[PDB]
Amino acid sequence: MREIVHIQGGQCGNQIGAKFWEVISDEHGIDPTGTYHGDSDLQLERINVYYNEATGGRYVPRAILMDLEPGTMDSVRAGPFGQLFRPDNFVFGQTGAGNNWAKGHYTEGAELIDSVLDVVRKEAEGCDCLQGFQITHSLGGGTGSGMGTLLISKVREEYPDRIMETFSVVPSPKVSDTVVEPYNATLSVHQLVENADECMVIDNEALYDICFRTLKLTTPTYGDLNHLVSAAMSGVTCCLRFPGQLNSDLRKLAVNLIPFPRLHFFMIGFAPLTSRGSQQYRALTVPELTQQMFDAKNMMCAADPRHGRYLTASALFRGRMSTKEVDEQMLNVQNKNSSYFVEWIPNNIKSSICDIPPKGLKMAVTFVGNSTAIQEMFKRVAEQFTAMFRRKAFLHWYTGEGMDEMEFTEAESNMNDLVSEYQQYQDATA
Amino acid sequence: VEINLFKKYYDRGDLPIAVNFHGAHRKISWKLEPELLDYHLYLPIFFEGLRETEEPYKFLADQGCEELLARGGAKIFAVLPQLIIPIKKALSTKSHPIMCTTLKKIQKLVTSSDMIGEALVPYYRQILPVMNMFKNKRLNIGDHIDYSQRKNENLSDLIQETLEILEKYGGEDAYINIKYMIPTYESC
Amino acid sequence: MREVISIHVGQGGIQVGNACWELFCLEHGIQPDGQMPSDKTIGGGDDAFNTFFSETGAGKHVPRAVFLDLEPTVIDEVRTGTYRQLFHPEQLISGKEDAANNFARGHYTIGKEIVDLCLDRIRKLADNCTGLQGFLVFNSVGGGTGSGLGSLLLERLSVDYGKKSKLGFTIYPSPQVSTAVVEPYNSILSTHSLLEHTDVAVMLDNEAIYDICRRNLDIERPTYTNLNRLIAQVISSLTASLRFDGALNVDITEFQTNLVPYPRIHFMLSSYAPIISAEKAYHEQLSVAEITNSAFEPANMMAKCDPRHGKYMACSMMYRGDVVPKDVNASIATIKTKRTIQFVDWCPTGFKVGINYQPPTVVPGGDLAKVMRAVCMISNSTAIAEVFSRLDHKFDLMYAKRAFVHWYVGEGMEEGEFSEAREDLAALEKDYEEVGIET
Amino acid sequence: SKKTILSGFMKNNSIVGFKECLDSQLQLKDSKSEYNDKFQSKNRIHRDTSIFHIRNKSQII
Amino acid sequence: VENPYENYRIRKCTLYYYLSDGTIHVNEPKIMNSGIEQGVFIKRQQIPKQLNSTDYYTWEDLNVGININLFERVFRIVDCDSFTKEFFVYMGKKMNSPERVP
Ligand SMILES: Nc1nc2c(ncn2[C@@H]2O[C@H](COP(=O)(O)OP(=O)(O)OP(=O)(O)O)[C@@H](O)[C@H]2O)c(=O)[nH]1
Ligand SMILES: Nc1nc2c(ncn2[C@@H]2O[C@H](COP(=O)(O)OP(=O)(O)O)[C@@H](O)[C@H]2O)c(=O)[nH]1
Ligand SMILES: [Mg+2]
Repeated sequence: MREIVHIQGGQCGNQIGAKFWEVISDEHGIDPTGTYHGDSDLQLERINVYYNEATGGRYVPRAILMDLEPGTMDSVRAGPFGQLFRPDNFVFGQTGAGNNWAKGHYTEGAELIDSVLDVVRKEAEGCDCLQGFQITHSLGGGTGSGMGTLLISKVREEYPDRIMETFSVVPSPKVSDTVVEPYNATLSVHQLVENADECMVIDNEALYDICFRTLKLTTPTYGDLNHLVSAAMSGVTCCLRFPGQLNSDLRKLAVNLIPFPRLHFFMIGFAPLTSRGSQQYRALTVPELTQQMFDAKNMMCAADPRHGRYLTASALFRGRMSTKEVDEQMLNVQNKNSSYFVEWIPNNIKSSICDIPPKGLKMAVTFVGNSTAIQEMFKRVAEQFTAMFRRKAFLHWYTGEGMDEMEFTEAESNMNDLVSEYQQYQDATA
Repeated sequence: VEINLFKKYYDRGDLPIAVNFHGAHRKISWKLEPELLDYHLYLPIFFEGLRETEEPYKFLADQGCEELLARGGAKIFAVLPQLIIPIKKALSTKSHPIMCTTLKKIQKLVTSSDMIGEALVPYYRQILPVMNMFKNKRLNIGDHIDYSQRKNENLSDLIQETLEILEKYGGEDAYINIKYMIPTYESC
Repeated sequence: MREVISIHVGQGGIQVGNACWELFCLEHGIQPDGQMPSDKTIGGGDDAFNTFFSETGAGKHVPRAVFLDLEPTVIDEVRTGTYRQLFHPEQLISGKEDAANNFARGHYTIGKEIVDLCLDRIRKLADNCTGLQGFLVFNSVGGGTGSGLGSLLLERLSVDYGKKSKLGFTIYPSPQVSTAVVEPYNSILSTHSLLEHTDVAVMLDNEAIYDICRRNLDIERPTYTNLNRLIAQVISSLTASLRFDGALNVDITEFQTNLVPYPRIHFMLSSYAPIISAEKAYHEQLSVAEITNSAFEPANMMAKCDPRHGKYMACSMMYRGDVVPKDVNASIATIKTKRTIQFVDWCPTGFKVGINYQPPTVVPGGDLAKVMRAVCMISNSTAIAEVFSRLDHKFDLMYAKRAFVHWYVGEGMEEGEFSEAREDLAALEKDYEEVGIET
Repeated sequence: SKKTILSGFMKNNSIVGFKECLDSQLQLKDSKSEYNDKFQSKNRIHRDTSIFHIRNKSQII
Repeated sequence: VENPYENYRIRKCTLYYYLSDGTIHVNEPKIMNSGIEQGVFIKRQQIPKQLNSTDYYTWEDLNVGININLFERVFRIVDCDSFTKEFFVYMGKKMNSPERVP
């Protein structure tokens, strides 16, 4: 009951899941073979949320892996915990999107996306009571940008009343990995806002800043950064799998964080995060956890949190801890920064408590705050986009696949609309 | 753009209009009769002129854009797609005097010819947003009577009547879309 | 022949509802499984368990409650724990999808699919009873499903049964410490439901109960567990007059006839004392005179409102223990003397006094210690206008710009619905000041 | 033989700072959730009346 | 479970060990007419002795006839390639007698 399916795409998105399941599998005690070897009786109270059942007793994540090139698709299985997936769910083409959005949204993806929706429909119809879907796609890559975005548009068209979630990584300016990054970003938001119920941004820049300062590990690796995004994945649905004082389903977080329909962009963080050595010393208590929760450096997005003002915030504490110390602390952080909290929404902090602590820590906190500061991220992406477009550079590729130059102008206007009106509520007062 | 598209176009010598005013205040006598002109190539150019704030381009753009839709007949519907992106910039100038100029022009557009508003509903997400900027900002004087009603300078008053016109001719679907942009609106 | 049927709706209701039965279960001699111990019959007399229970001929007993909720995790926990055997397996109705704090969801959209079943279970318990006096409903207004399903039941019950009295122990949000972010909205809408369908409802806002724990219990890390227990005694304090002996008895239908001056004003804020731990409860005499003052001490009000700011209409305050009537007479007279607690000009005598003998019992592993004398106060004060006002103002700020309106109008509730609720609180606010003026 | 063993297949596919948190913080019983510590403790008709107040300064935590 | 014809299967798989960087790799070659999506089994990496540990294999640990632990799946390395024997004899650790795979 109220279970969720998962479908992931793109090498960035596919790699994200290849670590998320490993992390999620550990919590319930599901070993790679799929045979039960758990420890706590509570480990299996609510396995239906993420796991189906199969004859013979081996479990299979409700994952539909999609990518337009077979090179990576044949890689995720071979990794650790890589064979929990039903290979029947796999779907892929034979050519490769080539970071060409039009290729991944009009020509190729349209050809293969008929099959992909088929497996999704079968998985969705199999659940007892459907709740929503969650995506893990990267906006810097074509197939994820185009094929990833197109799937949401259709999927919302079959299940208009169910919730949705998307994990996206936008390209920060200090580090660049795709020369065509600016183009696919502007078109992507043009379609994610109109249909996605919830979407949150995580930037490569933030990972590198967070990794090099607190953890201070000298040699980060793609395995490392994927871990932080792993904990955040599980930071939003903990109450769906274990008993808690204040359960807050995925829908519940939706109602309390979106004041108006067109603003559904969130930025996340995690804690505690202690250096490798200094863990034996820190004092893990509500006062200590709270301060590291709202710090600028911990946040996962390049936007400086103080450059804007918090429209709303969410907090889901983990494990056993007195509510009073939780309740009192939230109010305290709502006056020591009285200016940064918009003044026409009184009592603008939400708190949830769960009683099953994540393995590896005696306590934990997951942060989800809708900070108006995100205007910085979209503004700069507009700056890079405009420069490359007035000279009509790199556009002949897209125009060759049935697309017209008019469509790009429409998309650009829409993005400026969201940025322009997003700050509207920043200056309005009572 | 570095220069308003209107100014460059006029100086060349291809606009068919001139001032030649001899009367009460001012008037415009078109070098050629209106019906012959093509609306596709000219109609959006004039709308680019609304943005102009240095004379004489301000008025000389204004008077026509009111005039074009008055005697259009039925050809206006062809140009509806072409009028979206220009006008979007017009409302973004944030200048108080302009919004008074363009808002009346847009309001009169819907009533110019029949079966046009139904076409304009899908483009609400472009023209509606800035309209929310100043909905609540209005004069609060009190009992003392207002001397300024003669010329429409009240931003709040001008806009409020604007939506009313949009929904009456918008059609059945008009109401739902209008709310999704500006929430405070109340059905009529 | 006197019985009452308890109703629990909303996660807060069940959790507090869970606590309310261990207190009632223990005080009557029923083990967790419900089988009366072969020996050690702690209960003198008879018919006591009949007040809230029903005999099955031999052995165990059945609580008279129906737990209603839409999200099963909280309900599912009770069916697994140590109290599995107690509740009837076909009355713990559970849904499938959480209301997600959307009031329209639990009143118009989803609630209609479970209200029918709950009422059906209600009829079965009503028929078994003989002299049904009234109902008790617990619910936390700081949530959607709690308000929604809670509002429907009171609306549904008032027409199905009629003049039968009803009671409700709501739990409103704190003035500044708040859990949800839409709590102001559901407060104004919810108060509409029970402003025209209920006889009496008490205020037990969370923030105050936090304070009562700190100043007396000597605990700096209270949790939601201890909060429920304190509310448990007040349930015990009021209801204990029906199932035990008394030198001056008070009935449930005796409270609704002496605490509510008019059809509108039926909100009262209560308090309890003494609340003293074990390490300190035995170094003071606990004379009856000193306990009553603590009842009217302004720091121990269980509702976040200072009575000194308003007028007093009537207090229906009970006693328990070895209290003799002679002691009370001086106390009430002595209290009247004080100069900082003034009464309205139109109620020269406004005290309703009750006495009961069986002392409160100390549940093991809790916080409260053992005592002889305690007094539970359920008093209506003119100052309650503050809580309604403050919650009313919070409504205005968010509603001035139609923020969060789009998550309700899409759930079947007409847009004009919200406005009408404001008039009632606005109408109610002027009401308190109306009666307040001295004649 | 200190840093010369470096290999691309070893550096990239070996997580550095995101392995299991060191011991002394894992001391928690996943099966024990609240509402289970006291409500489900068992309950008893007769309680153990014994109480004690050790003559040592209670530890502050 | 469901097999009418069969009740227990066998996958023929070989293990490679690199001496350059202590890396292990497992790939199961294609078995004709087997109707199974066969490819890379374990991507080339370093695998620990027990899941989520900080102890790593040293080539002196592998040998024929003994059980290796690899993601809780139990492997039975059975046969030795021609080039394997010499290195063991060169380094000086005993080698065990082979047997055919059932
Ligand atoms: N007194 C008391 N109140 C509680 C406790 N737990 C939650 N609450 C109240 O419950 C309110 C929030 O509502 P929920 O706990 O979500 O219950 P609900 O209103 O039915 O909403 P749902 O969770 O969807 O069922 C808070 O404002 C609290 O006042 C508790 O342990 N004790
Ligand atoms: N955090 C993280 N990001 C990655 C990793 N690998 C790739 N990416 C991101 O993925 C983007 C490129 O994705 P791409 O290959 O074009 O996606 P595709 O088009 O779906 O194949 C880059 O901008 C990276 O930021 C990784 O291991 N960790
Ligand atoms: Mg709930």
